[PDB]
Amino acid sequence: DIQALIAAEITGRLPTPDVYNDDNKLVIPAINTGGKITFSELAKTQSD
Amino acid sequence: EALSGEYRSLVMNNPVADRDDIWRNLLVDGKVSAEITTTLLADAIAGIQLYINRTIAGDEPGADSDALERQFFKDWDACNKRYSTWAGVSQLVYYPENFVDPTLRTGQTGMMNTMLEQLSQSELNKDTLENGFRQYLTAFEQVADLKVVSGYHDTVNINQGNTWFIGTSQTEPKKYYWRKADHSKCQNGRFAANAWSDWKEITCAVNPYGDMVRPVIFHSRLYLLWIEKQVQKDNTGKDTASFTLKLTHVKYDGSWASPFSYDITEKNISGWKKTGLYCAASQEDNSLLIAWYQIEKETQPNSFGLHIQPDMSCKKEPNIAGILATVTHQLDTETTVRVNTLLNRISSFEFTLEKQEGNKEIDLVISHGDYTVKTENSISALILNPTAYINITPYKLFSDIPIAQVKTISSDDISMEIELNSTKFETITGSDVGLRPPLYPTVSRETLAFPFGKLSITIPAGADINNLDCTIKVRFKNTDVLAATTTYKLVIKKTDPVQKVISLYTTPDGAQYMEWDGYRTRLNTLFTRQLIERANNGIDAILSPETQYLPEPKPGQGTYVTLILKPYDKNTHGTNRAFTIYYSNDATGSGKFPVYSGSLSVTDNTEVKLFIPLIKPQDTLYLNATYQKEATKQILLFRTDNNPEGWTLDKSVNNGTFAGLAENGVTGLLQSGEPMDFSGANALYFWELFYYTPMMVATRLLQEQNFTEANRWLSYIWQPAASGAGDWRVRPLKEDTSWNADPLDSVDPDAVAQNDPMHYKVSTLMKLLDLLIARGDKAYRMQERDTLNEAKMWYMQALGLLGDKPVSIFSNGWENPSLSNAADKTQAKQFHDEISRIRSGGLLPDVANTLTGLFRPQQNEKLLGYWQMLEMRLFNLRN
Amino acid sequence: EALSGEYRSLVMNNPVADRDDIWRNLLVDGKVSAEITTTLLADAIAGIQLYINRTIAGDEPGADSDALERQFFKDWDACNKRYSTWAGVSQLVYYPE
Amino acid sequence: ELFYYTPMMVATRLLQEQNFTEANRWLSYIWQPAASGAGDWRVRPLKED
Amino acid sequence: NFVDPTLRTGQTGMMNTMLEQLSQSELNKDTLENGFRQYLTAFEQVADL
Amino acid sequence: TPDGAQYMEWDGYRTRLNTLFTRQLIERANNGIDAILSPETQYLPEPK
Amino acid sequence: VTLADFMPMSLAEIRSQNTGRLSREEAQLLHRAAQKEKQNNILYTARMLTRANPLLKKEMRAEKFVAPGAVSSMFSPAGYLTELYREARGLHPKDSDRNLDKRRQDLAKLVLSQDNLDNEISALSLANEQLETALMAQTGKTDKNKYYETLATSRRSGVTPYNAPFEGIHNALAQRNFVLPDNILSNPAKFAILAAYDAGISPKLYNILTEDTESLTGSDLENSLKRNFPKVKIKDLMTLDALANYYELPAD
Amino acid sequence: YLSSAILSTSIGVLDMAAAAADMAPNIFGVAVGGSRWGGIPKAIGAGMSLAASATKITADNISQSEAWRRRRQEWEIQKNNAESEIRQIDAQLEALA
Amino acid sequence: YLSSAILSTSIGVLDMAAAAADMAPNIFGVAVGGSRWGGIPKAIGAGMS
Repeated sequence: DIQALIAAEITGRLPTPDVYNDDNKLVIPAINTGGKITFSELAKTQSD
Repeated sequence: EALSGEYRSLVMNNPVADRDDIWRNLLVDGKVSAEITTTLLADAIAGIQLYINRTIAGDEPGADSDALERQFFKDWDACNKRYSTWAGVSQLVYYPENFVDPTLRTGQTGMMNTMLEQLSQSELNKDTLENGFRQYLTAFEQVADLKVVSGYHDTVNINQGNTWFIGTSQTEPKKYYWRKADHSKCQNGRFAANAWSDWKEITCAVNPYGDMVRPVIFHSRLYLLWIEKQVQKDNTGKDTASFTLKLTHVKYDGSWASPFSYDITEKNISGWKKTGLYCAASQEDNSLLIAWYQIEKETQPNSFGLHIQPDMSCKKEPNIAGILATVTHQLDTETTVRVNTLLNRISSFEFTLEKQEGNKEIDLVISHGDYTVKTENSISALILNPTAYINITPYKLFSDIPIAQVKTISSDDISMEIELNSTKFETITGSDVGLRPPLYPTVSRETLAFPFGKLSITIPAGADINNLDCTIKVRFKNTDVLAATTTYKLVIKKTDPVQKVISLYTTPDGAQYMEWDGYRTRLNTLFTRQLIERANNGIDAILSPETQYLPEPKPGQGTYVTLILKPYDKNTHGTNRAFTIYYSNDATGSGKFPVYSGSLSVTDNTEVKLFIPLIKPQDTLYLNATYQKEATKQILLFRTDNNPEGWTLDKSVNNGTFAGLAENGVTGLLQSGEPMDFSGANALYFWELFYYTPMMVATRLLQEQNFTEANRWLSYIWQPAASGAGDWRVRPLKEDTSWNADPLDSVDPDAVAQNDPMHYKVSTLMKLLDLLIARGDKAYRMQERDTLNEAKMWYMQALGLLGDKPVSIFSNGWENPSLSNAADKTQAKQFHDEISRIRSGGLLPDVANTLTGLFRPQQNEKLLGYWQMLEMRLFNLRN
Repeated sequence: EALSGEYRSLVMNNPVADRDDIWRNLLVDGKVSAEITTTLLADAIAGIQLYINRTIAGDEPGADSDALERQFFKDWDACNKRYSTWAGVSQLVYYPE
Repeated sequence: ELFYYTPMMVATRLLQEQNFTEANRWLSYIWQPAASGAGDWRVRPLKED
Repeated sequence: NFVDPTLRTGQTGMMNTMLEQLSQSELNKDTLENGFRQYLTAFEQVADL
Repeated sequence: TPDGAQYMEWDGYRTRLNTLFTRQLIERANNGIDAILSPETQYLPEPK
Repeated sequence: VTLADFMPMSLAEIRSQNTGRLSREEAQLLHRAAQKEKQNNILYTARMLTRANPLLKKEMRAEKFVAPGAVSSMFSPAGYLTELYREARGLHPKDSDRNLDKRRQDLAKLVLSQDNLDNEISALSLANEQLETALMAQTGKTDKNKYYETLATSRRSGVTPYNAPFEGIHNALAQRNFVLPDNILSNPAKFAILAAYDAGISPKLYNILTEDTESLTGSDLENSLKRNFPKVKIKDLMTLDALANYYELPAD
Repeated sequence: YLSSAILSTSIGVLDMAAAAADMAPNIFGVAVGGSRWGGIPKAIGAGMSLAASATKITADNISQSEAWRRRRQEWEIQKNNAESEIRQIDAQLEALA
Repeated sequence: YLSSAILSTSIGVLDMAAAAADMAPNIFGVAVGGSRWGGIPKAIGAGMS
């Protein structure tokens, strides 16, 4: 059940409804070999 | 309905078409009601299945017949037609334990059959459970005591074909049995354990004289053959002795025919002493050459022959001392026993595949079915195969009736014209066959066949038979408009493969072995001479691992050698990680025999142990190795005395190292005895006795709910160890011993699990899980308090056995590929190519991402059933 | 549930542990419902039985192998594993009738 | 008998008792669908009436 | 409409005994092949006459 | 005939009595029912 | 490499490709070698995968194991469909009119996703989508509603003159058990058309059935046949099965 | 039945030893002879007939035990019938109360 | 039961080979003889049984 949350957050649309609202970054996990969860973040410029 | 009408009116351009033609043309049913719901993959599957059925039943003309003649479609209806049976068959390579039934197994011996018969009642108390095992053990002892009397090798090259053996029992009267050793499962002088058949009894009453029994394969059928001596008395006081040759064979139902008999006594075999008989089939003039000959130090001072036609009629061979003269390497002597092979052809035929082919559109290749030479003429059987595919220009292309060519009758179109030394003789098929292969089935790439009936081609005359008998060529011509010719050359030449001898021995301490070209194969086992003392302590002592480590005399004269080798170094081993180690005698240039092949390890010493036989009769022996780089230098192994285990460690001036072992570890040179073999000739009997019998009795007590005894019988196989891992009490499981080299030639789980006994480990643990869950359920239905605690105990034990539930990843590297990107041929070729590279150890892996290609391996749904059952029962217990 | 979480956080020093590890380490099941009633000797018995099973199946490493190779544990599954068959086997010397 | 009446008997005898995947195997000793239009009769006297 | 693949007039004793041995309910490949090997033994004998 | 065939020869015809099918079936029969019942078994030749 | 390319092929395919290069016995040896290598490779992978058995983890490449019913599982309907497609897409030549890809162009684009494998759709809706994507490709129009509007007046088959809107009206209206020509509120002078709509008859079907075909001759009859049978040839329609399939009525 | 089948297969040894003993001549003197040439084939046949008899005996044994197992299954069904009828009659008594 | 019936019919061969072997004289010397004249009818009967 926690894996369902993690999976729907990594591929689906979670957190509902929007994301990325943390100082123009984004941190999304990445699970592998069934026994770890690693992280990899995004960034952006000051457009608009 | 409206869309379908307009579809076939506009797109299909055939408004009168039925609406089912939309179904057949578009692979979707439109006449369904609005409630029939299916997934989308399932609809694609149903569509492609309908398509494959219609194209395999001919309703979709123009299919690739070559593709339809392919294993996937050949196994279409049986396996691949429905998802159910496709999945069930595909899982059988990976989870055979799901389908292994411990009671019913293919190739189950008659002993195990009769034991299962006697355990098939409901009252299995210790008395019946021990009587059954004592009876099984009596039968096992009898089939283990069999000593091989004589053999006969099927083909003429002793590296191919089968070797039939005749074994006798250590009783009185003797009972004769027969096996078969398939040499097509024999690399490096090492028979796969499944290259051997079961010992099967000869029910006829065979009462040989002086141990003269011979198997022989006459028209693919096993014949037995022995000489029977019977004491008589003349009318006068003199008391003679009459001899009879007896001959029988297996019928199709495995019974033995009533033996024919031929009176043999003619004034001379009565006079011999220590005679022996010979028997071999003939590739020319299908008959049986039988021959009894006198034995001395040398073979055959005198010998009488006999020929037998398939009507089983005597025809005395008048001059056989000349025929036995060529095969004297297969004949017995006063001290050796040699198996016979079939008779060589006097003249070996060879067919150059082509000289010229003419029109390079029709392949027009022939194939000489049978070929031989009679007393004066060479007969042959020929079949001719053209292409006859699409693009015969111009087109119509409506109908084929079976400016352009002949679409009509194809009479006398093909013809063979053999060219003799100076002459030629031209036969056309209009003179042979009334059957004509029609150009219809016009559908493309269908090839045809033109069979010729036993062309007794006359006549080779004025030619030296057979010294300069190489006829120039054999040429034929599919003469037709736009059609061609090809020609073949007949290269008959008299040959003589000499002294390829294959013999049987028996060491003074009991061991037998068949010694062929440069190897030795142990035939019998001395296990029963030592089991006899264990057997008085009971089943617990018969089935304990100390019984399975019992030693065995070494086959003949030779040494065991335990070669230890260094890990893979790219410099000394070349690029490929595989290695094969040879031995020789060695008159360097006398040929060396590959005695072991393997994949040399990385970051670890690999230890290969062998038995190097002494066949040459300072007994020299020279071991090599062969890598991708080059073949290393020999290593002398010799001895000074006649010690049987004495073979000099670290022989003379040579360095004593290949440069691949480069350590002080070579020796293993003592130990006149090796352990009992679980992948040799008698592998089946040992595996039955030590694994398949306890598993059968345990699964047979689990059913009928004898849990405290089912556990006792499983604890003959596996028993939990105080350390982490379990204690496997079956030797070939403890040291994973593959004993089925070719397991995918049949849809059976036991072959796979024999090829990889880790599946027998998993099957055993699954039976144990069954047992624990059943004890838990039994105690859980007696609903009182202490029994509920006991049930929770049994379930907790099963959980501890299973371990930790494997978490199922869903955020995985599985993208969502399209069907076309998932069904590529490059996708399968790359996968299998990398596997075949990493399997021959071409180099180390890439380091290590993908093992099974695009689709991931699945967890055993049976194990998940165990997990779920335990969680459910434990939930109900806790609540 | 709360006590078990805090137990493996503080005592076992392994907060990520499963709650069944408390069962295996403490020989008592906590996931039972509040209606499961047992006596106190019976709970001690079930605890020592779970302990002996786990140490005889190797899940409790470091056991005395010499002690495990002893008649009581050699006849473990057949006789001494359950009170039923221990009592029934012990009575057989005294009341064979 | 050997070439027609035996496979037909074994096929009708497996159809009864509902062994379909083997009844089909035994009928495919007689008739077998061809990639061309007409079926492939694998019994010679039927193939040539 | 009336041909019964099992019962036929003039059916040989060989075919009779094979149908006899296929008349049980468990027709696995083992019995189905043993029956045919036995039929084939009898057939071989009546063909060698 | 010397090669096995029998025949009853009456006024001006010959009727073959036996068959040599079993001398050739014996080799097909080792490959199994699938080889015994295949059409190649049914086209087997016969001496005249 | 070599023996890996001949694993999927059959003996006839091997014999048929490089007819000049491979002999008829070399081809058979190569086919046997390919099948044996395929079997050995499958055994190799299965043996390395059975080391990761949860029951044998106490005695120990455990890379990825997916749950049963996952679309990425090698035993799932997605793997079955991949096998079916790989083996079936090459049965007819690509130019042939029976080729699988050419007759179902949506298969090669089909994405093997868990949502495709799991989500239930109506089979009839899928049939209708399949027919629409072809009919609109023929007509050239991409709008669905504009296409049905052109479909509402056309007479190019015995089932075609149908209105999506009128059929909706009629069904919705007969679901109220409402009878049009029995309204107090109507034009009693329009009872004919009202009872026609009550029986359920498109306006175009009414225009069809009210023509005066009886006693209509000359080039006018030619006009009328070209109007009422625009796509079918009358002689090809003459037969009984054709009449039963054109009007979607039983032949008997 | 099991003891009978085992006795029936443990007699081929004796029947063949009898034939092997009969193969030796028993008439001596000016006329010698008396062996029984067909003794050994006859004894192999007699052993076959005993194996066939014991095979039918063990088949009857299995059939018997299976008949008893099907009997016990019928009995379990009947016991469940009556056991559920008890629950139904108790619910009926509660409705009456 | 099937294996039993097959064993019971696969023994006439042995029972007839025994009679054919018994047809040969076993008493030699000044008095010759010892054949069993009824061996073959008896063995045919035993095979029938």
